Amino acid sequence: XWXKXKXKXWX
Amino acid sequence: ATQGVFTLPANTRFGVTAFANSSGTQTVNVLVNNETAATFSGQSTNNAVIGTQVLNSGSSGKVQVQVSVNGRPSDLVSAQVILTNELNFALVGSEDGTDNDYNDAVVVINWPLG
Amino acid sequence: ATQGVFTLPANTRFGVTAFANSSGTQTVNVLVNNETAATFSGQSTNNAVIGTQVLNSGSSGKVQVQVSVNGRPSDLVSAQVILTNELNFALVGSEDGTDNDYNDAVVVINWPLG
Amino acid sequence: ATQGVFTLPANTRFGVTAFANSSGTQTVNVLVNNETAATFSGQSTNNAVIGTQVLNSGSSGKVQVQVSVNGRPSDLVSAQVILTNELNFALVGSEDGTDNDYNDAVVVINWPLG
Amino acid sequence: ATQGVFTLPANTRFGVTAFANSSGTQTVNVLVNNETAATFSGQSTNNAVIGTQVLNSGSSGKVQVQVSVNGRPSDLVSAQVILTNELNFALVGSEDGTDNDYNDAVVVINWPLG
Ligand SMILES: *C(=O)C[C@@H]1O[C@@H](C)[C@@H](O)[C@@H](O)[C@@H]1O
Ligand SMILES: *Cc1cccc(C*)c1
Ligand SMILES: [Ca+2]
Ligand SMILES: [Ca+2]
Ligand SMILES: [Ca+2]
Ligand SMILES: [Ca+2]
Ligand SMILES: [Ca+2]
Ligand SMILES: [Ca+2]
Ligand SMILES: [Ca+2]
Ligand SMILES: [Ca+2]
Repeated sequence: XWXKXKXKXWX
Repeated sequence: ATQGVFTLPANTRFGVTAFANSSGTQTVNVLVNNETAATFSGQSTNNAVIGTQVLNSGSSGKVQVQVSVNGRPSDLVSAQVILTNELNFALVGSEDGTDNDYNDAVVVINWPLG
Repeated sequence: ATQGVFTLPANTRFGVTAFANSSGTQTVNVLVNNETAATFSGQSTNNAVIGTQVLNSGSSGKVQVQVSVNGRPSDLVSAQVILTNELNFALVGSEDGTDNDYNDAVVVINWPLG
Repeated sequence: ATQGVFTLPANTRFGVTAFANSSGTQTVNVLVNNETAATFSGQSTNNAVIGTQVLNSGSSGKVQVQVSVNGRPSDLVSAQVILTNELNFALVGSEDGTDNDYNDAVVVINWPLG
Repeated sequence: ATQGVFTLPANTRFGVTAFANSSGTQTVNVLVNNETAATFSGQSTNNAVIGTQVLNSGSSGKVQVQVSVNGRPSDLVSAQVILTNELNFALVGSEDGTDNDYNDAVVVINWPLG
């Protein structure tokens, strides 16, 4: 996906 | 080349176990003779077992593993290994993105059981 | 030859998973740096996952699998397979008796994780 | 997935050997660090050893096998197997047509030597 | 465990090829249905092909590889690997001494041919 996305994972 | 397709001995019990290493939820479908026999789903970045089950290879012995993430088919890699001419492993890795670690779902098929 | 000994990349997390297929209780010991780092025990003739864990291969990368039944060491077979030059399996089978199915404890090591 | 690419230990002598099983003339190219280091060719339906050579994996350890028939790249399958944690095989199959026997050129890489 | 024994499909032609990496002269015997069907002999420390032949696995499919040096059997390691559910390798390494490189004679069996 996009890594950790700064605290909101995969969607 | 086709990957994730294995010819087992017919009418043989086998184990199938799936691990997850991805931020995406993995969906693992196991087909026997082209019909869905098991489906696993789960999410882990720490190799958690998201499914394990004993199945029968049936009259055809044809077993196929498919992996998808939210409807996107994952690219598969696979091989079969036989130790001391008796112990069989059918191994599958899969990739849901572009980092090419091929561990996003890992599927291990083993036989004989018992 | 020696079996059940694997050189992993140093300081690398890996999964280790044990299956049982025997009337005897299996004891699976996983050694890192020559010290037991995980132990699983159980009896199953139906491929139960008697244990799965994530371990660190440590500074030497040396991982060893040992199997015994009530203190009696089982005979081991093993190999390592690498798919698409990135996905590693270290595979172990073991025999506690006379029928040579070598599935009495089956151990699968996989890396990388995550 | 990418096939026919292997990371060997750097600066290591290895054997590479090619077999042919096809009505088409096979051309096998072995690249080390992305530069051609050996080329084999032949035509046999009976497993002729169309070439064998000792090479050095060089500073990168990168070895790649490519197969073509009359200028058309064949589809590749590959894996690496390690026995008793010491003996290494890198294996390649290739398909030039429609029957998917994947033996049209077969390449075996082995190390260590000596 | 028993090593160097493989169950091939019955009455199937297969290739067998042997390489040497030892100061000692290697003798490789290939048995089909418990009778010697091919014998290779040679000495190399540079992975020379000491023999290659096409054999028929016969009614039982049982193929056995034996290696000896100076009249003493070597210790064997072996496994079978299957790529894309079609391409088979039966792999043998052997050790005639104490350094445990298990390459002293290396034997590759491959099928299908043609
Ligand atoms: C999305 O982030 C990519 C995805 O999840 C990562 C945590 C990592 O496991 C990667 O391999 C996977 O494809
Ligand atoms: C990985 C990812 C998929 C879809 C949406 C988002 C925000 C992230
Ligand atoms: Ca990935
Ligand atoms: Ca991953
Ligand atoms: Ca047993
Ligand atoms: Ca058993
Ligand atoms: Ca073909
Ligand atoms: Ca062919
Ligand atoms: Ca040796
Ligand atoms: Ca040697």
